[PDB]
Amino acid sequence: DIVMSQSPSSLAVSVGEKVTMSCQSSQSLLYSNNEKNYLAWYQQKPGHSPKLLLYWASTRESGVPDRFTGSGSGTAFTLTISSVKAEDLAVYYCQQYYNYPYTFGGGTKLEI
Amino acid sequence: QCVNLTTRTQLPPAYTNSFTRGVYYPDKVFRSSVLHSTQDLFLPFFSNVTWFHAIHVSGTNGTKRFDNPVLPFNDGVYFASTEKSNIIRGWIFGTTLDSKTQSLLIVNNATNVVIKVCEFQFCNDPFLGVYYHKNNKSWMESEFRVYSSANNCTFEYVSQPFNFKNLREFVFKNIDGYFKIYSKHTPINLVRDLPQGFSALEPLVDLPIGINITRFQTLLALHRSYLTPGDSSSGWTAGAAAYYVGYLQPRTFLLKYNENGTITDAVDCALDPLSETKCTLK
Amino acid sequence: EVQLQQSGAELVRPGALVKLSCKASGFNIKDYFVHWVKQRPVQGLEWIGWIDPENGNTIYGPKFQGKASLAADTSSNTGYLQLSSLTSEDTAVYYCARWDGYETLDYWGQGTSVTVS
Ligand SMILES: *[C@@H]1O[C@H](CO)[C@@H](O[C@@H]2O[C@H](CO)[C@@H](O)[C@H](O)[C@H]2NC(C)=O)[C@H](O)[C@H]1NC(C)=O
Ligand SMILES: *[C@@H]1O[C@H](CO)[C@@H](O[C@@H]2O[C@H](CO)[C@@H](O)[C@H](O)[C@H]2NC(C)=O)[C@H](O)[C@H]1NC(C)=O
Ligand SMILES: *[C@@H]1O[C@H](CO)[C@@H](O)[C@H](O)[C@H]1NC(C)=O
Ligand SMILES: *[C@@H]1O[C@H](CO)[C@@H](O)[C@H](O)[C@H]1NC(C)=O
Ligand SMILES: *[C@@H]1O[C@H](CO)[C@@H](O)[C@H](O)[C@H]1NC(C)=O
Ligand SMILES: *[C@@H]1O[C@H](CO)[C@@H](O)[C@H](O)[C@H]1NC(C)=O
Repeated sequence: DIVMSQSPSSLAVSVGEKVTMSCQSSQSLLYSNNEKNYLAWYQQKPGHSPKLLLYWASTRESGVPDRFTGSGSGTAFTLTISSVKAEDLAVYYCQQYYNYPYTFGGGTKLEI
Repeated sequence: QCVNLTTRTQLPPAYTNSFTRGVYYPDKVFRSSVLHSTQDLFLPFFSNVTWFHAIHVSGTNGTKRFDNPVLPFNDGVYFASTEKSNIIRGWIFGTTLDSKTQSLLIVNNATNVVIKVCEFQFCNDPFLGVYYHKNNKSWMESEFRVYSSANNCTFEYVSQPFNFKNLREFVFKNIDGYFKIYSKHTPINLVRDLPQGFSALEPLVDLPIGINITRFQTLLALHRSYLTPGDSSSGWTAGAAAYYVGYLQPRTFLLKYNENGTITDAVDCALDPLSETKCTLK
Repeated sequence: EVQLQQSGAELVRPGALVKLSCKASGFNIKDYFVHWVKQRPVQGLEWIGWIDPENGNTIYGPKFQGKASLAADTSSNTGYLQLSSLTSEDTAVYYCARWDGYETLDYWGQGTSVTVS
């Protein structure tokens, strides 16, 4: 089964600062037939049910435009924010969709 | 990459009667109001033809029953299939069905047909893998999943593609180095049996393959509505399609040619003494 | 917008089964697939598997393969999960999810939390 690891555990940065989170996998996520990476990213607040962020690295969905920007590889996956925003207190997770079970990462926390 | 669909090796096949089926035009000349005697590798009348049912069995029985065994090729074979939604798609012909010998791959997507004779290392259970979606309610692309490697190819040919409603018939024959296909397509309505009637097959194509043909395996397309990359061979269903295989034999026939040039009747000269006396009396 | 209606927090005795209900509006369960989820702050969140209302069958995960059952009926827009008998591992928060074919999970209800005396 696929296992996921996330970094940093927790990081504190001021509003407007750039911050980057990276999660690493021990197997490849690329599927040759579609050439599509089966990975998603989640952001969750305490006591709020986890909600999917747009998968396939095309993280853009309804909400505030370009809230979080992500980059991924076959075995590596990172998410970036060009400027931390005060309202977006967030906790992040990395999940894979290549084989059962869909792995859940170790979690990442961002503090302001 | 193919993951074995079924563990059950074989089920006891049951046979039906091929009443007056599998008659093909021997030559490309026109004859009207003519009773004509011709010798060729015809399918014997009232023969035993193996009936294959690739259908989903009830849930109480083992989840899988669809069968695509490697069947012998004995001086040509007769092939029929009563289906809808194009479950049957292509056949594979060859001696060992492995890499060291050449084999003929003839696979037909609804829009087009590909006919390649190349050395092919084959999968145990080859299948064209189609997918379907629920929200869109549309049927999507397929995955070939029939061979691991293709090398030393020597002939490629591409052409226009060639209850129950559709009855397709094919006769395959390898003589003097050529592989000849005779075909006929007829809408029918009897659900589980070969119709009681006469249909003549027309010459579709003859190919200069020059390969030894000893065995053939049919290619069925399978449908699953979910796709995950790490797990396969789980969730495939065969729909409802049945195909029939009979074997040709050197026999003499007498053919009734219609006013408009069609073949309306024929006589097996070796069925019984009555048929023999009809064949000799003409 | 799609929202789901979920079993409230439960306080139960060990050694007996448990039942959960996941409700949907704006669509029929036949249109999609259904996943189930149980979450623990320590020991993390777990992935259970998917059930197909149209198929009449269900493929489960291996950690939960034992001591789990999934059922669905299209008459109501509701899917159900049950466990053979309550262990400490099952004393956890629970979630249900909807999985699009050839895609990710897209809907997650408010949740259900199981605490045990
Ligand atoms: C079929 O194609 C393969 C392509 O690899 C041929 O293998 C090559 O054979 C030549 C000599 O014929 C060698 O010089 C190469 O090293 C081989 N390539 C390999 C092994 O990758 C093979 O010979 C062909 N078979 C024929 C033409 O009968
Ligand atoms: C066509 O292929 C078949 C099967 O490979 C050949 O039949 C075999 O021939 C070898 C050599 O004569 C025998 O040892 C085997 O017993 C035969 N049968 C089988 C099942 O292998 C056949 O000879 C080939 N035809 C030609 C003209 O070479
Ligand atoms: C099933 O497929 C696997 C895939 O490599 C293969 O190793 C195995 O031999 C197959 N089972 C058979 C042929 O019974
Ligand atoms: C086909 O063979 C079986 C025995 O294998 C026999 O019972 C059946 O009558 C045969 N069909 C004919 C002769 O049409
Ligand atoms: C058939 O058409 C498909 C596209 O629909 C194409 O990808 C494939 O190569 C074609 N095969 C031939 C040449 O028959
Ligand atoms: C087909 O379904 C896919 C599901 O991934 C969706 O992305 C796409 O928009 C749908 N297409 C149409 C025409 O509805």
